[PDB]
Amino acid sequence: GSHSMRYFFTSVSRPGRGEPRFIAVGYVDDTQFVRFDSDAASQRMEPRAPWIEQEGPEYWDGETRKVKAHSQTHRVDLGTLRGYYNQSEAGSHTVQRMYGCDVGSDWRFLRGYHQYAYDGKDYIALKEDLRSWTAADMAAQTTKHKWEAAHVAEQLRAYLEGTCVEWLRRYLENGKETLQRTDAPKTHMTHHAVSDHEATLRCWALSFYPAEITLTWQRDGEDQTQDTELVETRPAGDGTFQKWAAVVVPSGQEQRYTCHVQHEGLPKPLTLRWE
Amino acid sequence: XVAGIGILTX
Amino acid sequence: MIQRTPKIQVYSRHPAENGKSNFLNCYVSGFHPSDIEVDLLKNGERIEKVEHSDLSFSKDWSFYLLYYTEFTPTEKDEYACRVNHVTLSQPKIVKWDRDM
Repeated sequence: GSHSMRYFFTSVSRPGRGEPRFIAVGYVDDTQFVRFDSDAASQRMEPRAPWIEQEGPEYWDGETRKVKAHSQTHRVDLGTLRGYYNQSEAGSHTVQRMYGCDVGSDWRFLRGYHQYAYDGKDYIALKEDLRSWTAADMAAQTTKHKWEAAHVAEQLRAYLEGTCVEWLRRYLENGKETLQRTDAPKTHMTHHAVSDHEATLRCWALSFYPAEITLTWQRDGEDQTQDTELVETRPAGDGTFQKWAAVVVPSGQEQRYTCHVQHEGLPKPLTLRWE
Repeated sequence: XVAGIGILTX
Repeated sequence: MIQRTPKIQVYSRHPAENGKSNFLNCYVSGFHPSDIEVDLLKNGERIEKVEHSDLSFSKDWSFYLLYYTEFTPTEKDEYACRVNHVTLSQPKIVKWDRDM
């Protein structure tokens, strides 16, 4: 299957209360593997998955150096953007940056990403060609010009097409037992009367990896999208995911309904019926 | 796999 | 500025079986800004030993966090998640229902 590596960075100002808090997290696919938290005691990049603990001190020292530099850049950004938007010094603001790369089933580069948000809205993003920038408004155009002059896109392209892909492969190899696995969903259905003339049928998918899944209900083969309660796919806390989909069935009509499950770990999609 | 280049102030 | 309300799901890691060890989860997602308060409750009382995941966010920039603690469900004990956020006029309580 395809794979991805992503790093996510959040900095939040707290005027009067010291430096902004900075949190970095790194993922391969849907598995977190590192963190940094400016408020924590270690002041180091830390492992958050067992497979990465085998990395040595060279690795951890280097990642710590880099993430500290990221922390400083983003602290400065909070001040610069406060100025660019003519905002008061009293309020808390947020900056977010995400970057990373995708590869296909052949582990070859598919695409690269680098984007930046201020107070939860797009600020500046590298376009798919990794050569040009989208800027959200007039403030952002200024940053675009600074980053054009400093040839940032060329640097990021080299990272995204090169380093990121090489390391994603390295991590996939080194963490093979966790990262190269598929856990097919374990499925079941529940049935609960809501009255004497209706019942809820809930179709469950549990303990699956990766998180990507499709769960749908049909009635006599017709999709029931508008009448299905579908929850967001949610972490179990153990590296697997969960999801369910429910429909309210008039009593006596259970046989009309089918639940359809599609997941990488299922060679053929499943069709479930209450019967 | 921390980018070491391309991460500049706004 | 942008403010997005948290979605809230309270649920167990494993299918609940009375008298068997498990984890109680409260997953909060789709929110902005990131400042949020999440407690897990047992019979209305705040559970003290609650951990949470490291702050992360979705493609749309909205935040998500998993709060979790060990628990052993019974027939009679009640669990819930209580969430406060700038978007909420009062804290939102979601009760744990073992089939949700």
